[PDB]
Amino acid sequence: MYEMPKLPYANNALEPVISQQTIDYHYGKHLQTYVNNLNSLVPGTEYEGKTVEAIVASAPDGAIFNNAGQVLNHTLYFLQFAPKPAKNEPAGKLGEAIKRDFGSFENFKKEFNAASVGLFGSGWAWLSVDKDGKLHITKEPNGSNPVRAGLKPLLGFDVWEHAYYLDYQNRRADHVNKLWEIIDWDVVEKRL
Amino acid sequence: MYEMPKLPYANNALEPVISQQTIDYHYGKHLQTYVNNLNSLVPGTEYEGKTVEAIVASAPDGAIFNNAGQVLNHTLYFLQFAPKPAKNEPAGKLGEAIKRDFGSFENFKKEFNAASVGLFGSGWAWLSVDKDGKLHITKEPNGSNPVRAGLKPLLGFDVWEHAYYLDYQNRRADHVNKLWEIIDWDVVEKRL
Ligand SMILES: [Fe+3]
Ligand SMILES: [Fe+3]
Repeated sequence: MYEMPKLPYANNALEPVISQQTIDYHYGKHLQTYVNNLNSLVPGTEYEGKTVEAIVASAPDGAIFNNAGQVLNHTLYFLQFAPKPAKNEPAGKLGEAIKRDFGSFENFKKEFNAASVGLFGSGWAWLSVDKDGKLHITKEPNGSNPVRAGLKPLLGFDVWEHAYYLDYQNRRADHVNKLWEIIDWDVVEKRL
Repeated sequence: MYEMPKLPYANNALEPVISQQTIDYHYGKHLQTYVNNLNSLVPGTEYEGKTVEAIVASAPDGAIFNNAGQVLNHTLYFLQFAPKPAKNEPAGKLGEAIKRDFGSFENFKKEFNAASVGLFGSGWAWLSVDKDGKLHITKEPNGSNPVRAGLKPLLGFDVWEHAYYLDYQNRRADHVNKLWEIIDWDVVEKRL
């Protein structure tokens, strides 16, 4: 019932920022496994027939949450990138909210990089919006996603080692610095 | 105060099970960073003058515990391996305790592999002994180590992706299966 999300670009199209090798493993093996696992774990449970978002919003810690969170996180992650983005910062309401909540986009980038690099272990740095329009940076452990806390996820950096280890090894910060160049802000803006 | 532990073998000596590349990054970069961080974080705190082990036993969750736990974990990890072990299973008191508590060494291996593969995200599978001589398998998240719970750690498998990603990518189970052939049971026995 859960299917792989189609990439809007070729597996090597994010080069030189993310290698084809990383996309091949990260999308083709890790995300495939999360989808496979979710399909294996939901039969016989009331989570069968639920969207990944509904599961992430409701399930306690466990294998189903872990895999549904990872399916949601990776879907949002791969689909927020483009080979050659038209713009390299957000405009519109998101641009305005970033100014309001972080002072400037440049300062948001600093804070978001810091959260990404500071997360100990596996997880995700997320920029989300709450139901009243305020932005939040969160460190989501392991497979967690801000939907659990009732936030709407906008931009997610995967800092599981598999996201970067083939390209950057231990140098997480060097990886995170490069991601800005491939963010499709048109997609991110429309998550508000 | 905190120094890198001397490796008892050359960086390529665990080949073909663990590559030189993995030792170069895992020991030379990851463990170096954890030791560096502990040296940066501990001066001027209640932890100054304490051994790594004492810190792991006493510190609450936070950056000091994360780094001290990882120093302890990795120290025990590297020192429990040898290029060409004389035997491939424990004898003596350890051998007897494994039979007692797990039925056989083969069943211990099955349970330990299962704990290793089942740990979601970053962490460690640990075999430890309690005050009564009973053995336990624990899944320690992130930088945790059984010393916190007053258990004495005997054998630890690192299932952070950096431990295996360069050699096995996503195939953690295939990595864990190979570790058994480089365990130095002479060292592990003397931990009991
Ligand atoms: Fe990932
Ligand atoms: Fe490690």
